[PDB]
Amino acid sequence: KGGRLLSVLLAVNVLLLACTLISGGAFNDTDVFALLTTMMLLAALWIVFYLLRTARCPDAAHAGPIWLRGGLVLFGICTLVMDVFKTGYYSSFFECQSAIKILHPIIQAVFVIVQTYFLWISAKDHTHLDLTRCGLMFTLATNLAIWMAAVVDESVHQAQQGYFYLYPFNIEYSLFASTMLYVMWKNVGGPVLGLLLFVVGLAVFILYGHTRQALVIYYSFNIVCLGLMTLVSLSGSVIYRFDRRTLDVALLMGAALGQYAISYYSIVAVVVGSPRDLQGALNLSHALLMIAQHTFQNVFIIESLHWRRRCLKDISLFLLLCNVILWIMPAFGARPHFSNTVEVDLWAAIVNICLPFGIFYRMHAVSSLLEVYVL
Amino acid sequence: KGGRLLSVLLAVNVLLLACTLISGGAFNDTDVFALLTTMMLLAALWIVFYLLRTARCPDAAHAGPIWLRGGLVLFGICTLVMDVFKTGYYSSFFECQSAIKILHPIIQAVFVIVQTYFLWISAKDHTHLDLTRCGLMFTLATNLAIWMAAVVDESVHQAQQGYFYLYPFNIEYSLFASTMLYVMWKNVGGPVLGLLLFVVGLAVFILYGHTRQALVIYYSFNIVCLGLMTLVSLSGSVIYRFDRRTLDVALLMGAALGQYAISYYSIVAVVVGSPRDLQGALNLSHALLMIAQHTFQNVFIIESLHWRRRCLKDISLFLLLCNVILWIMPAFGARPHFSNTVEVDLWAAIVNICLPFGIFYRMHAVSSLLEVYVL
Repeated sequence: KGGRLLSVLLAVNVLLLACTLISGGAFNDTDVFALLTTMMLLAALWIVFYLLRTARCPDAAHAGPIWLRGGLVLFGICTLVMDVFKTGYYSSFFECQSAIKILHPIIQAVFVIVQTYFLWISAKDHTHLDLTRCGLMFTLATNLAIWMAAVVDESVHQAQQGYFYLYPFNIEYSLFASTMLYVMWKNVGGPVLGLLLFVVGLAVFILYGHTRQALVIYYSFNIVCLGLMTLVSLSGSVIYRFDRRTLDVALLMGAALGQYAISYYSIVAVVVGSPRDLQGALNLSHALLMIAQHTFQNVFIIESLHWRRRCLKDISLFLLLCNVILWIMPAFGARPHFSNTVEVDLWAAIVNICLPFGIFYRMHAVSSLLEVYVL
Repeated sequence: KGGRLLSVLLAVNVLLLACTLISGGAFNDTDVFALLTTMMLLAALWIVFYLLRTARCPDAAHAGPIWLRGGLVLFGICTLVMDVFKTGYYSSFFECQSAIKILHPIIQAVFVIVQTYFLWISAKDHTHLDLTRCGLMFTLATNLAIWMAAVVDESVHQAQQGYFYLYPFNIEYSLFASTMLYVMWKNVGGPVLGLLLFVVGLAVFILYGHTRQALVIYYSFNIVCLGLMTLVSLSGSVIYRFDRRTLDVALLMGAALGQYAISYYSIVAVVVGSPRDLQGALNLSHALLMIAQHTFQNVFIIESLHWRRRCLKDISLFLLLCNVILWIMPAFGARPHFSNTVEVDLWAAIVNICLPFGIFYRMHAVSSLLEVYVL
């Protein structure tokens, strides 16, 4: 109402202007970086304004769980490293007069630091409601603009001193910061089975020209990973009948779209291509199990958030480490993986949009499972 | 909760499977039409099941305004004509054994008829909550799947007896049916200035190789069209200070994204191209006025839905016909219009996604303005 409604119009207009200019390169345009820098400083200038204006603010579950801030800080450090490498390679290829190109790393780092500190300190459950509402939503647009900026950049990344140390963790940072700003804007007025999966999950990462068996080892572990989660979550779904947070549900269901799309694109490619090798069947089973475990785990968490009881503790403990080993490969891995052969045929654009949502989903899942385990 | 939550997972899975298969042609795939037909019949089979199961239902502003059903029926008739032309040209080029190609028109027509009648009769503000919730959301997926099917089809339409009578009104039908199903799912448990614009708006449509003045006449009328709306809505915004529905706001703001994106893409193209002719300045002014009038009208409607008073009656009356003449050109016109020259350079894909939202926005606007005028 009023300023609250006006802020969204300001947010979408900044976003829509950015989104149009994000795809400037495909139109056959480096002016996007200048726009990206401009919104970063102004958002940062509001943050530093707020960091001293927060004294005026008569502040006051709702404060935001620890995992949010932890992931925020971690991915902020990752963005710091990313922009350090960026400015390093820019200074290595120092020739063009354009400065916005080298300013974007520095301004991005400054923005990351100030936003991280501000979100860390003020996430706890005021005054200047007109400016703050227009301030938080403007910062929301900046995170989404740089997110879609990075998505396009790595999508077209295919085809000297930076050693191509690309870190898509900035995308994960933008989503983590966006939800943290969202919640603040809303209040303006024997489980040892998972342990064995840690070693084998890391061993294949250490292990990974590839052999036919190497694909099987990677897929078989993944298949038995989701296959176990498909039935323990189903086991958790049937035991809840014995013992019978809007944004949490939206984030859980919403982030699941990332894994749904890649799996659905995988099964479509598998059936259309109709391969005869075991690789196609492995892909089909892996994607189907991914979708099934995602749906069942989502239902389990949604129902949960609304001796004997130790049974549900073990599976939640089991899925806790099982999810973590499922997050290592996306966070640290290769998007054009050898696992997908018929899908890459390049589909990296689909992977870039989708994988961070799965990474986002994993962090929400483990925190939710930990939340009900201690309860 | 429970079946209500399970339905959305069913809806998105059908949608996501469809969305992946919607873009099958670009992957270098007519199996999408078979999938489109399959979900249509099953959704239709639920409708005819519901049309006799509604007797069991103990039914009971919330019933849905008249404009929704009216647009639904109109665009359903348009879809009937479209599929009639489709099956006609298919029977004209009758050679391939594939039947799904010719079945899709007939099944689409049957689905349109049954869905139109069902939405017309049961939109009024039960039993079988498990099936109905999974039924409405399944129908929601079918409308969105065919919407994105049509969007891609006309996007790639560029480059004998059907005479290419393409009717994008099916897209408008899908959005109209989707919101009608959405609201049902939520409740499971001197203004003569506009008159002059009618003639000039139709005259240019009758008038429209083109001349330089022809572009000016088309743009000047559009500029003075929005320019008047930019200040009367502003006039309506300042008089509301003298005299000081969630889904309505979302639809109004959400449908505005269509006109925002094309205008924002226009201004980006205008400034980047930097043309010297009056055409570029006309485009820039037209798009800026579009964005400004959209924002101001949205704010005016949002505030409104929450002698002397005759002043706001006239402007709402003025915008009533002013919006209508602004809906004729998108509903009946050419997407690669001569107005955009630097933008087409082909950007028809952007136009196809965006214009129906403006058409949707216009219908919501006129109904809302009529709603407050009678009040």
